[PDB]
Amino acid sequence: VYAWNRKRISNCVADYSVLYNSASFSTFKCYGVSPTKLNDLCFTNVYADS
Amino acid sequence: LQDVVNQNAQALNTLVKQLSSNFGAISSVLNDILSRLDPPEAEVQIDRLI
Amino acid sequence: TNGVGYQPYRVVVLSFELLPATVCGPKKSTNLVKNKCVNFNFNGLTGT
Repeated sequence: VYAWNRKRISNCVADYSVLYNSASFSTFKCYGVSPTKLNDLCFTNVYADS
Repeated sequence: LQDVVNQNAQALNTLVKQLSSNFGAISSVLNDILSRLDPPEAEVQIDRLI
Repeated sequence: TNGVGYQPYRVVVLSFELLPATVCGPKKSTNLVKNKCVNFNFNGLTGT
C-alpha cells in the first residue's frame, strides 16, 4: 500500500458497465461521477492505483 | 443618457458574468453536472446553483 | 482465521482530470448534422 502500483490509461474504447454489473466487488464507491451514465463520459487521461 | 445606458449595460453584463459562477458547486454549467452526477447529488448541486 | 474486519481487500482507485479527450467509452458515433436544433455530445460535452 505504501508502494501502490501506478498505471497510465489512455487511448481506449473502455466499457465500465461490465465492471459495475460484475457484482464481484464488495465496495464500488464513486465521487464526482456516477456508477451509471459513465460510459458516454470521458477525460484526457486515467490514473490507476492498485 | 450615456450614464443611464452604461448603467443598464453594466447591470446586464454583471448578470451575464454572475451566471457563470460555481456558487459552491463543482461546476458553473448545469449540463456537465446533470451528465456527471446521480439524481441525489445532481439535485443538491442544482439546489445550490438555483 | 481473521474475520471480515481484518481480511485482505484488493483495491483499485481510478482518477480522472479535465484539462482533448483521448480515452472514451463505448458510445457509437453519429453522422454530423447541421442547421437544426439538435442534441450534441462532443467528447463528453453535452449540449443542445
